[PDB]
Amino acid sequence: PGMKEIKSRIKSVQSTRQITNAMEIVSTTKFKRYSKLVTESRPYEESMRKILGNIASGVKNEGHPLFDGRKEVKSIAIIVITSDRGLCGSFNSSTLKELEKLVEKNKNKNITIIPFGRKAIDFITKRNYEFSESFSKISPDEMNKIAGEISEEVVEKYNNHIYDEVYVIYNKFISALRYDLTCERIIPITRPEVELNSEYIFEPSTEYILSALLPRFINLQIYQA
Amino acid sequence: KQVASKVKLELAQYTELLTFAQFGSDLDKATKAQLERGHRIMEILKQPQYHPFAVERQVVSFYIVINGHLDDIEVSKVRRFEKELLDYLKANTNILTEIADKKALDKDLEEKLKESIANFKKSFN
Amino acid sequence: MPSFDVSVVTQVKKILEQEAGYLRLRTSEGDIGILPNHAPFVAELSMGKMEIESPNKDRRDIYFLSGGFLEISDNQATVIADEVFPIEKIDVESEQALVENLKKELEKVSTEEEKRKLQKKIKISLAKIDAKNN
Amino acid sequence: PATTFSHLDATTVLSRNIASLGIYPAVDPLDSTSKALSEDVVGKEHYEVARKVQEVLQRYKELQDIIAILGMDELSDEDKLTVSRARKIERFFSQPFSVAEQFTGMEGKYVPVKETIRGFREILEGKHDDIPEQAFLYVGTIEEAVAKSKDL
Amino acid sequence: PATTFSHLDATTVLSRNIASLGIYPAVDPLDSTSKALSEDVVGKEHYEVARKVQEVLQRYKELQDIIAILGMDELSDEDKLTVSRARKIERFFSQPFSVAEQFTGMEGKYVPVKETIRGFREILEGKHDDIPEQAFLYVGTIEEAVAKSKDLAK
Amino acid sequence: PATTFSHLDATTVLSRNIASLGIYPAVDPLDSTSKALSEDVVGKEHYEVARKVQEVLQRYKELQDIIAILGMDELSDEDKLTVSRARKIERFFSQPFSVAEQFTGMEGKYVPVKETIRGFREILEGKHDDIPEQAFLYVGTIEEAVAKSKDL
Repeated sequence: PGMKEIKSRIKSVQSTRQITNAMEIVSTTKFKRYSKLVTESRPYEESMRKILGNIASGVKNEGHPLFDGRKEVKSIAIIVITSDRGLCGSFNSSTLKELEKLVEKNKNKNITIIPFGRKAIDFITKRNYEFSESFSKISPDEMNKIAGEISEEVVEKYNNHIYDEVYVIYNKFISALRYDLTCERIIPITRPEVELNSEYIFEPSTEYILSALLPRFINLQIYQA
Repeated sequence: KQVASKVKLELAQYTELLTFAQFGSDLDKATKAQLERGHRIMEILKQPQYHPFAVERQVVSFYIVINGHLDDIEVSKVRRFEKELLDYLKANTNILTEIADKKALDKDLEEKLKESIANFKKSFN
Repeated sequence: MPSFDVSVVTQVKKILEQEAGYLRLRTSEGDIGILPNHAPFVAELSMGKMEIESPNKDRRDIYFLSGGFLEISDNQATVIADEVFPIEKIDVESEQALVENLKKELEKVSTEEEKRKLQKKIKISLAKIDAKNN
Repeated sequence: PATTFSHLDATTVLSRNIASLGIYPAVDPLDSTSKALSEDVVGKEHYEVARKVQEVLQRYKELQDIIAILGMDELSDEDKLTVSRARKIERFFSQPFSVAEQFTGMEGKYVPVKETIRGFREILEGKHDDIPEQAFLYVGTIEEAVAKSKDL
Repeated sequence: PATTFSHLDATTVLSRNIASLGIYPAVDPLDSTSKALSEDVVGKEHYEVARKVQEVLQRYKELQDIIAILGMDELSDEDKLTVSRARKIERFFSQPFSVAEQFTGMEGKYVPVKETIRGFREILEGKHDDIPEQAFLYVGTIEEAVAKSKDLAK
Repeated sequence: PATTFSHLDATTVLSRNIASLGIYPAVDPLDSTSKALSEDVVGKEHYEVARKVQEVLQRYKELQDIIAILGMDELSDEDKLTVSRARKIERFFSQPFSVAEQFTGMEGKYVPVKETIRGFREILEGKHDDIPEQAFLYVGTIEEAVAKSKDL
């Protein structure tokens, strides 16, 4: 009613304004920072996919438990990525409701999750899924490459037949305007669209190079995500 | 006029930038430095009661922050700095008398001053 | 005069793309090089230094490589790497400090899985030092 | 009240905002003034903590707009501590009164100038960041406040 | 207007905010009150439902400050459902008038007391969560509300 | 001011922001408005120029948030060409004054409407894109603006 009240609310909102305005610009620069780091990993990816592409074309006819399903479907793992902070909008809203679809829509009820962030670990507590280990308040300066040592744990558990499948749910940055939420499979390798006729030779055979390539390709996919 | 001219605009600009202070970790190298001098200028404008400065004392008080002879020195001790400097400058060099008499900063006196500052800066806590 | 395009790359970023008449690496079997008009080829590269020589030996750039793979593509030859350093930056004082400091903590660590990581890390530190010497 | 203020040496302004929180005596530390709060009168150990307290509380008031709408989650680590410390000192100001045993239902507690200064000084130095802010409500001396935490 | 309030058994306040929002009759459901609204008179269901919608609309009005500056995405999942229901209930209060038939170009629909309480109950319990909010304006009965939702689909 | 605004035909708003930036006369081009700015009064050419000038100046004032903190580099590629025009437009509005002769030393400059239109019309079209922005500072006609760039 009184103007003493109004005079407070103006000063209240006007202070809020100056920070939300500041957070707009600080966020503007930070996505442009990470949109470079992601694109700078493409040369590595291109050189990586070319090797595995040739392996797919050769072992296509026969088939492989990476390029095609194992048929066992005995166990599944998942990787989730959310923000530590909030005020994102319907960003973490979409991600956590998209993994809900994957968790539900399975023949196998037994699934394990690996969350990255705060909005993930808080969510997993309430929904009551199989409680794994997590990593939050991530340091970008302490290169995320190093932080992506989760790659080691999942490839080891594929060798032991502890996991027969792996999924990742992240928000792929397409442009500054719009981002496309996605759900890709990692451990079930995606056979390339075009077949490759480039003709390689391997020093320790095809058997060993693939074994050494997988740990590096996983860390790449997680790091890129 | 030489020292205290652009300083007012700088401070008004610092006030605007002050809102971004909370996100300093990622806020450019250039703008970060503008804040740092913006912090040190505020502390120099701050002064105690019943202790007014003479014109000559104020000239050197502004000089040190504008040129940026406090930008490596931590913000905490920026008030303590000028307190102790003008004690040194009074007794030793007698530059305060020079500035007071002429009432201007020429090239000769300014270079004389810059040396005495470096002398005191190499003796400072 | 006879040169081919080389490219060193890691997950973080691409490093270089210079012309070379010869290239030097280290394989788990033994040291290996590459000449122009070499046939398509792929192999793992063991923990060891690498060296790149410009056509008509202008310069001989020396680096380090913890792990990775070599790739030959009809003309161009890429160097997939995990960690890469220029030799100059590999200072002895920086690395050696960490060596003895980790050795004491290796005693206290109980689990074998954690030991193997420290057992793997000690190889890397010594290899950086070994590369810098010769 | 406007023309009355001029006549007084010491003024103790009481804020309803503080009374609404339920912390008596509901004294506003930013609006309360005295002509005797000077280096001359109370020395520099008194004068410096008194201001440093007011400086912290003034910052809290500014940040009070942000935590209302945007929340504590969206607040810097540097400021986060100067909020919690500000809330603790705010609640420590409240003490039980002898006359107001009929209201508070506690034995009233006198606290001398020495014991007061040390209590607030210890909160500023970040010693009692371990002790919850609920443990400062209607307590005499800092000694008692630290005790109350584990007491309950 | 202040003094007149104390001469009335029932009062129906008309707000400009409601009229401007494009809802008629522009009746404020919180500011409007009647002495008769008591279990004594109107019974159990009438009273129970009337107080429930007030509680919901009150909560919508409370959160309306925060939504205005931030958005709907920020408020919790618990609030989200109450807000969505409130907006439907608010728009359902609108109905066409026989006098304003020439204006609105719609048959003004007289709704009996028993069919209203039925409607606001079903909406409150969340049996019409599937229906859009734009299928409640200038309807009347709840039966006609769903008919408008099917009319869209065609 | 309300009853005064009844009689007012146009308004000229001096900005301290533009005065501090070192552009004289200041005259905020967005705040300042007039009755006479219409095709019916001045002409079709004059109108569409003034509009485009203001729309570009507005687009620069929008992207003033980014360039102030981040920089001209850290910006969209497509807008930078329109920003580079905007900065020149704002600096072209600066004008040597006959009264200032005593202080500045530079001789004054009267400028009729037809001379200005052409000048601004060319800039936004993008004929004098290759001309530096420092040449536009305190110059009369567009004829003299291009002349000062070679001088520098």
